[PDB]
Amino acid sequence: TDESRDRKWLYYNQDVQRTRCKYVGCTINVNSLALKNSQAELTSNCTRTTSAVG
Amino acid sequence: MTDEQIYAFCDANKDDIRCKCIYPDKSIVRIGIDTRLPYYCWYEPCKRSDALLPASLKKNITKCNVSDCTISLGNVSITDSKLDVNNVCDSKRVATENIAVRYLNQEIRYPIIDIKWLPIGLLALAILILAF
Amino acid sequence: AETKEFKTLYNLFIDSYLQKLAQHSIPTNVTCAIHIGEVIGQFKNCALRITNKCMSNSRLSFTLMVESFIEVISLLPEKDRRRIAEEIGIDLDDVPSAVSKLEKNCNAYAEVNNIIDIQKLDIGECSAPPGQHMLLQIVNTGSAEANCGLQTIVKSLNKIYVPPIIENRLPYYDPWFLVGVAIILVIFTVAICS
Amino acid sequence: HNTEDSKEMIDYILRQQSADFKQKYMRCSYPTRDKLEESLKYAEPREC
Amino acid sequence: LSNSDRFSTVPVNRAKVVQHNIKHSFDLKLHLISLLSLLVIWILIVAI
Amino acid sequence: GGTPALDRRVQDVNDTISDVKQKWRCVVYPGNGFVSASIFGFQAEVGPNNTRSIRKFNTMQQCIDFTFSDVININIYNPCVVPNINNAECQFLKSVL
Repeated sequence: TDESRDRKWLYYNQDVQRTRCKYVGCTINVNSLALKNSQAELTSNCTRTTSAVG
Repeated sequence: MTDEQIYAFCDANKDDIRCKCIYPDKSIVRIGIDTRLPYYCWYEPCKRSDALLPASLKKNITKCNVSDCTISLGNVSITDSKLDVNNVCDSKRVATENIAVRYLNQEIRYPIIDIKWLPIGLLALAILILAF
Repeated sequence: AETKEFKTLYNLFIDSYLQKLAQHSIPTNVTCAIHIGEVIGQFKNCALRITNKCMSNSRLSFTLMVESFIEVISLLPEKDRRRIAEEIGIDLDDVPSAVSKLEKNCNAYAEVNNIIDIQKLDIGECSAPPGQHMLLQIVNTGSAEANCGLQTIVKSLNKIYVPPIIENRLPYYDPWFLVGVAIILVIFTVAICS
Repeated sequence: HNTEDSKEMIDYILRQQSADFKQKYMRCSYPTRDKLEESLKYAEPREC
Repeated sequence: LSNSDRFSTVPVNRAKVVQHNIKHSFDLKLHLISLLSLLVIWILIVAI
Repeated sequence: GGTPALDRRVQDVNDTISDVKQKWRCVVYPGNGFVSASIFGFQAEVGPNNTRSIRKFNTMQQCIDFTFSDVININIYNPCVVPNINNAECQFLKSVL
């Protein structure tokens, strides 16, 4: 159930059930990332865990 | 071990601390229900490392106090900079300006000229015969 | 290049506010999002930090924001801290657990949801001491009114004057003229001696 | 089809089956008492 | 936990990491270079 | 520079808990000495017929010892849930929390 994925690869029952589901998650989406001598870091630690980071 | 074996073992020994939140007292379950906090998210035997849990308990603990926050960037183009998308939604604090140093196992290149220079260099020495 | 963050008043305020939000973090059922159409960065050492917090309790959000702001201006001179305080709309003599003028002004964003939508963003010049970078933050929170307070306080702290690092290095272009003049003048002195 | 009549017909067909069919293919629609207790212990639907 | 293996339970002596990264690294020999340049200048100006 | 060195091999309960009400907090009980408390109730002990009875500590030292040792609080007594009496014990637990 991804927007990038083409819907010809799912049955119609899967296609109609694709938009009505709930995603309680924590996501990062970047459409484009051109790095020129850069150091990108896309971390998402999101569920409540130990505060201290090793 | 399989879920059925887990159930059989824990029914054989219902007082074992290893299996105490798979089959907790109704008191704990209803305290958790009446607090709007499911018991498996805070009850200590569930948090125990050696505690044995079935598939259902695991896949319900995996949704314990999970937030719903998303970041949707577009066309990002950075030069000579740093990008730090954190999207952090919990008590954990990201370590800002924490320089992560690794072991640079650098391999030192040596000043070895390509030994194809060896004949030509000899020719250089040879031209001393022009000065004799 | 792994460089340290150049600490600056608004950066300290934002980080203290974020730490206070994290240490009072509470689960919520509201969806908080950041949507930036374009991000353009073309200047060196222009660090960008997109932190997505969101606390549904906006009253506690302003409480922690005012507490962090007070702790920040605890090092400024008395006249400057006070004048900046009336410029923002926060009074030191009032307890942080009280509704201030800034909160009243920013309540006009209660109806809108806690989403940060930027059509296009570009990072300007970031002059930093060598070994450090100027870091810019885009912080979301669980209410657009807490966001209102956040950007207004950030702008007020940006209004101060911090001396800039001036670059004295000349622009570099391939100097064949110098070696050419050297060769020509070597020929000249050879002719002069001869 | 996702209409009311289609859903009623689906339920009718699936409930007019024999015991063997319900035991082999429809164990999810007829959970045991233990699974009912486990679902009562939880908050999400049993099918999750 | 998609980056759980990159963090170490034991404390990390990052100062020792930097000391080792400097110990085992290329050494620009500015002392030798400067001495050789001074010798070259003295030989080309005074000796010759 | 950077963050201080961390030893994850030693476990801290306060690291995991992000809500102050969930953390166990020994408090003064006017009824009998001191007793542990939290949003889930008071730490209890096994009764003769698998009943729930709250432990009583004569001094803060015993509460500090028992609450924060390596033992696990299997038994939890909540006056607002288990008996559903909603007596002065429930109000006391609400005021403490």
